[PDB]
Amino acid sequence: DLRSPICCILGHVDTGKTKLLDKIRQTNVQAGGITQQIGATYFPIDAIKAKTKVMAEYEKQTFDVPGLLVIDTPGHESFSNLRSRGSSLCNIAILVIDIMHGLEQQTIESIKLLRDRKAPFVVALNKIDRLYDWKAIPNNSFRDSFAKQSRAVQEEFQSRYSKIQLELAEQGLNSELYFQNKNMSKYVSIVPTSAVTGEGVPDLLWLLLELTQKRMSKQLMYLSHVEATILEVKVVEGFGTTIDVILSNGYLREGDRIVLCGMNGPIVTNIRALLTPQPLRELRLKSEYVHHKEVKAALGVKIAANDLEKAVSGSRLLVVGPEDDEDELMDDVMDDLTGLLDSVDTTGKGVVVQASTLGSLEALLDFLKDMKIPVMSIGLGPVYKRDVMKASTMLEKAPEYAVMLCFDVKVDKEAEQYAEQEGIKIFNADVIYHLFDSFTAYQEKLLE
Ligand SMILES: Nc1nc2c(ncn2[C@@H]2O[C@H](COP(=O)(O)OP(=O)(O)O)[C@@H](O)[C@H]2O)c(=O)[nH]1
Ligand SMILES: [Mg+2]
Repeated sequence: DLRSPICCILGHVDTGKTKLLDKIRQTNVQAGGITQQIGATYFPIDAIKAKTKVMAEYEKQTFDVPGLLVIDTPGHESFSNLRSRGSSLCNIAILVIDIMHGLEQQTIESIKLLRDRKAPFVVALNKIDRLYDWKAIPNNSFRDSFAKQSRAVQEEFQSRYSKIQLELAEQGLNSELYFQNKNMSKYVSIVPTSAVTGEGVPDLLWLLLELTQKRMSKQLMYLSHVEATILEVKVVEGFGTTIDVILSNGYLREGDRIVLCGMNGPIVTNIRALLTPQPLRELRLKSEYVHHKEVKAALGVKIAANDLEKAVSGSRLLVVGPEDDEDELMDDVMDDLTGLLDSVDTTGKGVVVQASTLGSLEALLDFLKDMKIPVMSIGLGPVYKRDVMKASTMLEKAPEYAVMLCFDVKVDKEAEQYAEQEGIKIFNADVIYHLFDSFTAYQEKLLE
C-alpha cells in the first residue's frame, strides 16, 4: 500500500541527536520489531503506536504507513544525492537544538544547508529536562508534563524558547510550536524534547507521522520500478567493495542486473549478495551479516557485487527488468553526473573541483556559478596527483584559477607534496561552507 517515509537527524555536536536516536530506538516493553539496518534503523508502525499512545490525549492519530525509517550515519549522507532526487533519501529532517545553548554554528550551517536543499524539516528542542527543578515524567507528552511543571519552570522554558525563536527569526525562518503553527510552509514546527526522559518524543514521532503521511502521501506511493540511492561506498573484508544503499521503493533480489553511476563511466553488475546487520552477538560472532535472497523497501541494505569500486556516492541505482534496455538505463542513471559535468568546460580557463558525493559537488558548482568562477574539470573521490596536474595546466595562463576546491575528500601525500611544490592551492573542509568562506577569503586576499 503506502511507502514508509525517511527521517534524517542533524544538529550541533553534543545536542543529543545520537542520544535522542537511542531513546527512540529503545526497546518497548509491552510492539517491538525495531531493527538496526545498514546506515539506518527501521521502526514498525506498531512500535510507534506504542510510543505515540499518550499523543491520543491531544491529537488525532493516523497509522497508514508501515513504518518510519531514520538514518543512523553521522554527517549529511541523507543529502548525498541531487536535490530533485533528494526526496528519495530524506522525506523529513530533524534539526536538534539544545534549549540551553540555543543556536550554534553547526546549527546555522545545517539551516543554510536545508534552505539550499529545499528540504522540509522540524526542530526538536532537546534537553528540556535540564531546566531548573524540572520534574520529569518518563516518556510523557510535552504539553502534559509542561502543565505538570511549576510556574518558575514554565517561565524559564518560555524565556529560553522565546530567545531561540528570536534567533531563528534572525536566520529569516519563522518558528512555532507544532500544535500552535497554522501553516507548515511558512512556519517551521518546534517540538520540545528530552532525550533522557523521553518527554516530547511522542510529540516528535506523531509530528513526523502527520507531516509524512499527509504531505508526503503524495510523495510516498508504491512503485514497481526500483527506487534506491547510494549512501556510501565501503570496503568490507570478504566482499571487497560493497555499496551501502537506502532502498526507498521496490524490491531488490540477489542475481538482479543493476546499473549505477561511476566516476569514469556507468557500472553494470549483478548482485552477488544482499546483506543486513545481525543483532545477536552469538550469531554475529559467526558472521557479521545476514544474507537476504530478497529485500523489500523501505530499508538500508549493503549490496555486494562486482566492480563496485568505481561507484559514486549519492547516485541512484536502477534495475533492468525484462523488456528494458540496459544501455538506455546506463545513460539514465548517468544523466545526473553528465548533467553536472556539462556545466564544466574541458576546454577553457577554469578551477578544479573535487567532491565526495554528487550532492556536495552540486552545491559546490552552484556556489561557483553564483560567484561566477569557471570550472574546467570535475573530480569525484580521493584527490590524486593527476587531479592536481589538471590545475597545474592553468598556472601558465592564469595563476588565480590554478586552485583546487575539495570537499570531504582525502588527499594523497604525494598529491599534497606535488601541490605544495607546484604552488597550487588546495581547499579542503569538513563543512562545505567553511570551504566557501576560506575560498572567498583567498580571493579577496589575492585581490587586496
Ligand atoms: N539531560 C539531558 N541530557 C542530554 C539530552 N540529550 C543528550 N544529553 C546529553 O548530552 C551528552 C552528549 O549528547 P550526544 O547524544 O552525544 O550528542 P550528539 O553527539 O550531537 O548526538 C550525553 O552525555 C547526554 O547525557 C537530554 O534530552 N537531556
Ligand atoms: Mg553523535
